[PDB]
Amino acid sequence: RREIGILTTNKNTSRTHKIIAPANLERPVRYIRKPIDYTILDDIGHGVKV
Amino acid sequence: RFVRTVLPFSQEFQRDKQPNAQPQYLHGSKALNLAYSSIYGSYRNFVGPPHFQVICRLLGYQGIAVVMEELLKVVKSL
Repeated sequence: RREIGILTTNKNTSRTHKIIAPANLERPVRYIRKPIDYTILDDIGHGVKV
Repeated sequence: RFVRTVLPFSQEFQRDKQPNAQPQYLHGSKALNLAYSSIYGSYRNFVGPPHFQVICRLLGYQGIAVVMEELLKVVKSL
């Protein structure tokens, strides 16, 4: 066993599941209407105010 | 499966064919000797899983190790 052991290395094979669902499932978000807002980019770069 | 090469590449070397002893020292009788040599006739035309299976048992871990180590030396030399 010592003599054959010289020619061996660990085989990196492991077992897992076909599908693993995430720890937290994505929460379904309700649709809420909101108007067109032209100020939402003012804090990005050199913005300009009304 | 492995099979033998073509004639011009077949590197032959003379084998010292053993003198035939009495049947009792082989399979038991002439009839049994003939029967068994026919049985094993199938295995002479290739090298495959059954041959490898036998080689494995008969050599054990130590025989395999030394053969592998020596095959490596043949390869290193070539």
